[PDB]
Amino acid sequence: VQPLARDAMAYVLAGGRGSRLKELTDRRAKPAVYFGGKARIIDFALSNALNSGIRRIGVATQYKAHDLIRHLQRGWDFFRPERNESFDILPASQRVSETQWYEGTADAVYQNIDIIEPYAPEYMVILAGDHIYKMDYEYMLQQHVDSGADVTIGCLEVPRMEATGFGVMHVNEKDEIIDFIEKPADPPGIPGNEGFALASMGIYVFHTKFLMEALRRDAADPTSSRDFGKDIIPYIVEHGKAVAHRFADSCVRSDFEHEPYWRDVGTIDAYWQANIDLTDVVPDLDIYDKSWPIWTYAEITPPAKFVHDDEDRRGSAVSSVVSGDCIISGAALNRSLLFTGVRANSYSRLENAVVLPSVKIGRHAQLSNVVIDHGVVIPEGLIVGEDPELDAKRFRRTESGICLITQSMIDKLDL
Amino acid sequence: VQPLARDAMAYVLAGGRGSRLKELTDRRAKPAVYFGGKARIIDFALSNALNSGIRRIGVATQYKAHDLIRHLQRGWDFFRPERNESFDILPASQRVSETQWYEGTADAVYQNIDIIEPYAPEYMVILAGDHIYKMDYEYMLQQHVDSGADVTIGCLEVPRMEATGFGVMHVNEKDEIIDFIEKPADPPGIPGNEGFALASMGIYVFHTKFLMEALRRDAADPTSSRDFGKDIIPYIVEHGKAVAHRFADSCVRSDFEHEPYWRDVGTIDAYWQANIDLTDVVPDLDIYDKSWPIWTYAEITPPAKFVHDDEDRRGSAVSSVVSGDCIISGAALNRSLLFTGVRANSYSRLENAVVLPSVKIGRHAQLSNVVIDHGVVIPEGLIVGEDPELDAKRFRRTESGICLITQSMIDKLDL
Amino acid sequence: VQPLARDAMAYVLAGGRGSRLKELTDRRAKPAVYFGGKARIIDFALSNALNSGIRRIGVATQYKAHDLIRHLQRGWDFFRPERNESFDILPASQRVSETQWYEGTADAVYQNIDIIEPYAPEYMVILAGDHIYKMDYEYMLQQHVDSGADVTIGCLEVPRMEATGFGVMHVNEKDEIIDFIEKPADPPGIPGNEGFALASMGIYVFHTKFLMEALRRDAADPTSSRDFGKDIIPYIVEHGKAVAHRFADSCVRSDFEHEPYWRDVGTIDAYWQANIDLTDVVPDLDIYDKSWPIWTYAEITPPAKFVHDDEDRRGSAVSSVVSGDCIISGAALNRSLLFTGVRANSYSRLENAVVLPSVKIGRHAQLSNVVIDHGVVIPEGLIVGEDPELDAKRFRRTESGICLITQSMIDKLDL
Amino acid sequence: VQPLARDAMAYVLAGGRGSRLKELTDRRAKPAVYFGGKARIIDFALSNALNSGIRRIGVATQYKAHDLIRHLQRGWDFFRPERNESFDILPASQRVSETQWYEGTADAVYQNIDIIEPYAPEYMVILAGDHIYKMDYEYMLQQHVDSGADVTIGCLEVPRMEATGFGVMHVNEKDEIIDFIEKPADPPGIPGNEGFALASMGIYVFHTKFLMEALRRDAADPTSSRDFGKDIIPYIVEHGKAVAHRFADSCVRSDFEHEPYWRDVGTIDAYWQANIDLTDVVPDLDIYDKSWPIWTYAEITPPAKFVHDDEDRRGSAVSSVVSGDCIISGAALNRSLLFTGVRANSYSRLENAVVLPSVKIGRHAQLSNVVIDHGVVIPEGLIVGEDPELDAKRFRRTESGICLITQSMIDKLDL
Repeated sequence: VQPLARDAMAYVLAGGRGSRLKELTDRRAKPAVYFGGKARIIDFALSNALNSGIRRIGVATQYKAHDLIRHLQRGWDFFRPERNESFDILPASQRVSETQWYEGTADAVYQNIDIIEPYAPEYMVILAGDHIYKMDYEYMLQQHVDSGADVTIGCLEVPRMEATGFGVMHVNEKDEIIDFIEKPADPPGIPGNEGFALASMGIYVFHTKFLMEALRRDAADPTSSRDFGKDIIPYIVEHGKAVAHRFADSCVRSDFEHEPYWRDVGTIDAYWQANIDLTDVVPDLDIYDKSWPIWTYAEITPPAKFVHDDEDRRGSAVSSVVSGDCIISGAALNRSLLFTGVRANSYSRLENAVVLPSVKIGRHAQLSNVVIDHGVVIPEGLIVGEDPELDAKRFRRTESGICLITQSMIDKLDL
Repeated sequence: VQPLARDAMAYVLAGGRGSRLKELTDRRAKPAVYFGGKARIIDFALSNALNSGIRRIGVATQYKAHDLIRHLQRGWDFFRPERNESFDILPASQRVSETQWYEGTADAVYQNIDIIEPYAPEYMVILAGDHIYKMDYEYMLQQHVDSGADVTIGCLEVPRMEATGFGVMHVNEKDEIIDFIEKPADPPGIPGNEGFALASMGIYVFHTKFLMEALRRDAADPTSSRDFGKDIIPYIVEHGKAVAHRFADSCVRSDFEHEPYWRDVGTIDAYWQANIDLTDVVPDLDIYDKSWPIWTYAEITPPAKFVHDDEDRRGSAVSSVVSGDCIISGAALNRSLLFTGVRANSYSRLENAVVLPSVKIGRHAQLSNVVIDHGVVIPEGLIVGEDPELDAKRFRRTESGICLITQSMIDKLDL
Repeated sequence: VQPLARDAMAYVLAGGRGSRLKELTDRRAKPAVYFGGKARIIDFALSNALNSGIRRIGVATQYKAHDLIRHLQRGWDFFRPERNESFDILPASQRVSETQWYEGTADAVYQNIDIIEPYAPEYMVILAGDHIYKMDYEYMLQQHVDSGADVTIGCLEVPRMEATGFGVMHVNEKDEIIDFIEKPADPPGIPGNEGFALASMGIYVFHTKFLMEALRRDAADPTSSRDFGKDIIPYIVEHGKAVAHRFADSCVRSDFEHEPYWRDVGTIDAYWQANIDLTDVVPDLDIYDKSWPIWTYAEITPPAKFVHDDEDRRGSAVSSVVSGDCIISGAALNRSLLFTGVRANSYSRLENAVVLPSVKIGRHAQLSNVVIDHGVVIPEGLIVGEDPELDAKRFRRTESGICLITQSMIDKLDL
Repeated sequence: VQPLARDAMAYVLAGGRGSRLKELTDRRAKPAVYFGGKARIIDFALSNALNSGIRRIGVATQYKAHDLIRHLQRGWDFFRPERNESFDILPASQRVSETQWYEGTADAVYQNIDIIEPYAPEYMVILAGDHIYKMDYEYMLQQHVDSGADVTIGCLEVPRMEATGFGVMHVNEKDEIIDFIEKPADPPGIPGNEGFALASMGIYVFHTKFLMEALRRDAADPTSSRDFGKDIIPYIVEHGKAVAHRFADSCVRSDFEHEPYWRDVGTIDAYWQANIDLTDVVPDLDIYDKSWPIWTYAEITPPAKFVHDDEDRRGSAVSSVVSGDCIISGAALNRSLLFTGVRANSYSRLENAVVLPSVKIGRHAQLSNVVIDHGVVIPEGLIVGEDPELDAKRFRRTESGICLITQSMIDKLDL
């Protein structure tokens, strides 16, 4: 009768460096990266835990975490322990530690068992903090207890050619994991649906007591790189019972989302695409869904403003999404996403632009196919997107032609 | 040495019905009317008290107060008594009286004395809750203390011809009030500067013990209409000492505000004018000023979205202010201010439009010079601002061509 | 799979005057009556709904409810609509109704249908807000959906002689209600257990749309006194399907509670008894339980302090419960419960005393078997509990010897 | 005109080890040590800034301050940047720096200049976060700007023999500092009263721009140990102007505090004494003063409970302070201070005991003249305070007879 989320703790691995996002993550961990206009990536998993009814959340942090920790401290500040709610921020440090960082994703939980055991949750819900997706974890929890599994693993149903870039679960007709393979050149297909392979999401459910014993034996193992995907999980698939849970079963799909939505935004192109796709008439991700809302940190902000309408300048946005506290003053916006605080000045033009918070666009600048980092001041008259070899020498530029622009890159300019 | 605001409490009168605002205040008192894109009228006085350092606030309410009380409960909820802050909502009901409503502005303070005296503030700052202005009440506090006045009155400096519609304080050369005239045909000028008269703002400062003793005499006097402006203050001007405080000395002007800003928005024209002027390139009210911020009730909302760009339709805003959670779908906005949550659909057009929260504009509608009430659903193809005689018959149309449109007006059409 | 409480709105009936509490409810509704040392009575129903996972709460109050509304504003202020939470305070008022009073328990919901319908909850959980008990409403929701009932009713299983003051359900083989009798002088008994009767808790579960329709039918019928127990429920017992849910199946019992706990505290004796029993070594109600906590309004308070220890006076408490902000200054406390903020001075003695917040006990006063109302100042040397005839003349005194003491009574006296 | 606290940023140095508190700070920084029954030491300085009107607070901690940072996250969480409030937690780390450690008190501010300067405060109020005192910083701000000093230094007026442990400021008739000597064996006195000497409170006021330039002067000097007391303060007395502000002018004294109160509880003796003194009839520190309240992290806790009263046992507290969620089960308490959550079981005795949160006293245990660490479980029948030689063998014992007891010592115990 009782929901099992009542007795579960969500534990979010938020130590991801996000290496292939390059300078976008030079001073932030990937879970702290802005997404979608107002939120950060970490907010999806946290909101899934919230919307699912989980009232104890732990977040393990690591690489360049001040920015993530501060966002966590003020967006996620409303859990009250007297109501059996908790939100613990757990950066690798010198606690019982006194040895720098976490040795791996399993160590990120092991080091904080002293936090978990007093709460005594019945179930642990391990989550990757660096993906955008909406999911109701109570489905996973019921499957796990109904199946008698030692671990239940969330998996996407992906066409097997696309599955080559994934950790792939080899499943029988009972959906038991009979093998796990890192990045198979030929991914094992699902029995009876061999065009698709199951791609591990990095979402794991255990009984808390089993997991604590498993972490402890892993910690005593010198062989171990102290990682779920490489050490913990392969052990269970061999000598224990590992079961696959299908994202399509638990994904929360608004009526305006044509398929289960999940994005890794692991490269600059992917990050640009997922943000820019929110400018579509019918986006893949419905940021207007009220049924499974995404909480994040937000401030009371003034509204967006458009000024100037003369022969030579008009402030306007077309096929764009514009956040609060944006002043579009004689600037022409097309197919662009502006986060909070942006200032675009007269005669500047933006096309195919992902513009992070508090950016300033100087007069006469013209930019196409760009990601502009937080707080960048674009100088007057700057042109991006016209000359590929000039843009490549000045900025981080993808093969497909997207330019990521940081303040340090601007600072090095006078051509 | 100590700032006097520590020992002051603000008392806001928010029973004002907004009569000449007509259907706009049929379902909500004037202080609860929306202004500027996000806030409500009452948030200005409240934010003034907060920014000036006043830690105790009471608000007297009366006429259709549910919206007002719901706004105060949800937005002004962060005061903690252990920190010697308080925020009291004081409607009229079955208190220590128990039958009817408040008898007047002074009665609205006298009925709730049992709440004031336990706080024992040294100063009462009496404020009207139905005007838009920014004021640092610390200046008025120290003038009252240093003047020995029984009451210090906030007064606007106004060219005499426009002072004919105000309560006007006839003042001497020490700025002491020697008479008070309700709407003088030829308002007495300021001595030595006879082009200007002093218009009462309805802002009154007292020592608390004097105010209580004065409120009790008024309550005893069965001939009193139980009002500040017409009973109490006319007595102190005669037998006591009343001193005027000039708005210009304490007004908080942004760098981008060309003069002290104060608006009553008492008419549909004044209300339309004050909102629409926020679409100016240089507005008189700088709503982006961060040095004296206006607090209000706000929720996390999605950003604003502009969509469709073909030969028949383009979603976009020009010379316009658009709040969050607005979707401009193939609609063309110009010189318009949209509060939060508006949906404007394909082929619709808005010009000189003040659009309150949650409005839906049907496809192909075209509206010019309008105030659209909260929640109104505009039917497909509706035209306003083309035929004055038809517009006047369907809705409330001002002397100047502004149409106020309410849901009940929309229900009556189709005949 | 999904918890039923996700789709429910708890609607708390908090209009009840509790007239048999006499002077205890003269200046506050019964749901605002303090209980247990910190909380108020309404806090149990509200905490039950919170702990059961219901995210939408409405509370119906009267207009004699300034105390109750202030408590809900300050204490139940942490719901955010963006997270699909809502807390609605619904007093009887002139919203779109003109009249300022609710006709009865059914009308208290009918008048606010315009609030419930936009939320569109799948289920309504109607609760009486004037009882002390702990209950997991998810059980009742699951029974209501699986039984197909038109209304499920929460029922205490009690000996039939004590069922004589309740509304009682006669019920068949499968716990379906075949008849409802109001205070039967000889109540019907359960099949296979005709020694016990099922007495109505005033807790009702409906499918939301059924309830709205039934609430509309009832508002039309002028025979109806506008009540759930008198009108709505008996209607459906006859014409529809009513099923009883037994409190023993969903009561939340701490390990230190020997049976399911529900109390009415409808008489002064019962109120006194329920509070004083908390000073037992093993109380019936475990207020130290963390698994089902009671949320309330609380402030940071200084600790309790006991002072003086000479031949004449000792400040200490024996077999007693003492709250924060309490100074027991040379006073002797035995089997007494002190709410927050009490001051008891030298040579005073309290025994069997339920002492509400902010009470002051003057020196040399001696009080026995009393309930002392909020804020009462006891004069030095007052004796209560030694002279039955004189206590009776001077205070509210029960048949059992408990004296209720209000400030009104204290003032009336020199003898 | 305006209070100067509006333009001030309080900057709290909270890195101190508190080494001569020994095992009491083995895993907590000194500012995070509990004091008074509920608050922690850092809360006083923080509350001073809040009650003084300062709205921007910075707190420098030394990296692995997990208990301190968690305290600030949960307790000091109510500052909203949209209202120009800010509360920043700044641990020594690697964001724009990389040193892993703050090289001194000056370096603790220097490293976070990039946080301070965007706020553009006009004044900096540098505070030591490891002392217990109540002070209104507005008085010190007025004097700093009225006197034109470069630095203004808070100082206590103390007898010279007791000043030998402090940084001492030699004064003149104008209270201008002529020299600063660290720990003078024979301290200079003050003109007109040479029985006393000015001891540095470690509180400094600067004009923000002077301080920034000063911090940049210091960093570029390899001679400097990057310390406020060692380097920057003496620099200015010699070359610039430094002026003494005397605590007695700005200390916030209750009606019941017989002299300005300040403790640095640097020893175990001092810590014990300052806490046990709150058990007095007339304590030096009035923890019941509601006019300069101490804000802290707190939860809704159950009341305190005293149970059992036969000839074998009696649970009671005499001349003691007992916090919430304390259960005194058949335990004898006298002149003891109990923090929240303490459980004392039958036949146990506490005397001259300072008992930190969540301690469990086993049955038959009898402890005298102790400080018991957070969360310690006292074994059944343990005796402390009867054998000085044995107690010294098992615990940390001061010369004066005070035993400090941690769980580690308890675990090492057979005899």
